[PDB]
Parts: sequence; structure tokens; C-alpha cells
Amino acid sequence: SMLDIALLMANASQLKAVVE
Amino acid sequence: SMLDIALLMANASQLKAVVE
Amino acid sequence: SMLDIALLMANASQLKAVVE
Amino acid sequence: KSAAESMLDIALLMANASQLKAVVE
Amino acid sequence: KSAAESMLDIALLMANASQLKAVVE
Amino acid sequence: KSAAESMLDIALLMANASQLKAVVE
Amino acid sequence: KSAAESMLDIALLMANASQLKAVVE
Amino acid sequence: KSAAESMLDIALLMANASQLKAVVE
Amino acid sequence: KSAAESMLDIALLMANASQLKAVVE
Amino acid sequence: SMLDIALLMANASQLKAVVE
Amino acid sequence: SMLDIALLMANASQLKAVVE
Amino acid sequence: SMLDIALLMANASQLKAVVE
Repeated sequence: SMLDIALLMANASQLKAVVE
Repeated sequence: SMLDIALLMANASQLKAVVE
Repeated sequence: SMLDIALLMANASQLKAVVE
Repeated sequence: KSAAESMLDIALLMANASQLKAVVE
Repeated sequence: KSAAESMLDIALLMANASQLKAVVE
Repeated sequence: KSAAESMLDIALLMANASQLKAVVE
Repeated sequence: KSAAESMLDIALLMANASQLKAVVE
Repeated sequence: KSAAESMLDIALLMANASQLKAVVE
Repeated sequence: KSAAESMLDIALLMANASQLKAVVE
Repeated sequence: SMLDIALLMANASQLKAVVE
Repeated sequence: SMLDIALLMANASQLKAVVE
Repeated sequence: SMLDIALLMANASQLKAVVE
């Protein structure tokens, strides 16, 4: 007997600007 | 007996700007 | 006996701008 | 000039009603 | 000039009603 | 000039009603 | 028993770029 | 027993870029 | 027993960039 | 000159339960 | 000259339970 | 010249329970 309700959300934002 | 409701969401945004 | 309801969503946005 | 406008979304709606009646004599 | 405008979202709604009746004699 | 404006969100709503009735004689 | 489970959502995404160049000599 | 579970949401994302160049000689 | 569980939310994200260049000679 | 972007969204949920 | 961006959202939930 | 960005959100929940 087991009733897991495991549930996730996630975000991400990488930004590698090499502006001269 | 097991009743998992595993469920995810996800986002992502890579951005490698080499603006001169 | 098992009643998984595994289910996902996902997004993505790569952007490699080399604007001069 | 230039431009690049992206947009994108996801929706989800559910009414799951799982049910289990494991029985052993 | 330049520009790059991105936008993106996720929604989710649920009414899960899991139920278990494990019984052993 | 340049610009890079990103935006992104996630929503979630739930009404889980798990229930278990483990019984052993 | 009884039950009445309702759920409903709205999404919206925009990139409006209005622009006006009113000129009078 | 009885039950009445309601849920409802709204999302919105924008990148408005209004611009005006009123000029009079 | 009875029950009435309501839930509801609103999101909003913006990148407004209004701009005005009123000029009179 | 006018550039309205008027725009709406709306929800509603009436519920008149007379459960005895 | 005018650049309105008027825009709304709205929710509502009436509930008149007369449970006895 | 005018650049209004008027914009609203709103919620509501009436509940008139006459439970006996």
C-alpha cells in the first residue's frame, strides 16, 4: 500500500553574454 | 498495491549572445 | 497492482545570437 | 534593425480517479 | 538595434482522487 | 542598442484526496 | 455520495509592438 | 457525503513596446 | 459530511517599454 | 491617431447546491 | 495620439449551499 | 500624446452557506 503524489515544477535561464 | 501520480513540468531558456 | 499516472510537460528555447 | 520574438505555453487539466481494491483471503 | 523577446509558461490543474482498500483475512 | 527580455512561469492547482483502508484480520 | 469537480483556466501571451509617428508641419 | 471542488486560474505574459514620435514644426 | 473547496489564482508578467519623443519647433 | 489594444479575460462559477 | 494598452483579467465564484 | 498601460486583475468568492 502506497499512494505517492510526487510531482515537480522547474525553471531555468542560462545567459552567457559576451557583449564587447 | 501502489498508486503513484508522479508528474512534472519544466522550462528552460539558454541564451549565448556574442554581440559585438 | 499498480496505477501509475506518470505524465510530464516540457519547454525549451535555445538562442545563440552572434550579432555583430 | 532586427527582432526575434518567441512564445510558447502548455496547459493541462485532469480528473484522475484511480482506485484499487486488493483483497486476499 | 536588435531584440530577442522570449516568453513561455505552463499551467496544470488536477482533481486526483486515489483510493486503496487493501484487505487480508 | 540590443535587448533580450525573457519571461516564463508555471502554475499548478490540485485537489488530491488520497485515502487508504488497510485492514488485516 | 455525490461530487461536482469543476476546473477551468485561461492563458494569454503577447508581443504587441504599437508605434505612432504623428507629424505636422 | 457530498463535495464540490472548483479551481480556476488565469495567466498573462506581455512584451508591449509602445512608442510615439509626435513632432510639430 | 459535506465539503466545498475552491481555489483560483492569477499570474501576470510584463516587459513594457513605452517611449515618447514629443518635439516642437 | 489611436492604437488601443483593449483585451480581457474572464471566468465564472455559480453553484447553488440545495443538498438535503 | 494615444496608445492605450487597457487589458483586464477576472475571476468569480458564487456558492449558495443550502445543505440541510 | 499619451501611453496608458492601464491593466487590472481581480478575484471574488461569495459563499452563503445556510447549513442546518
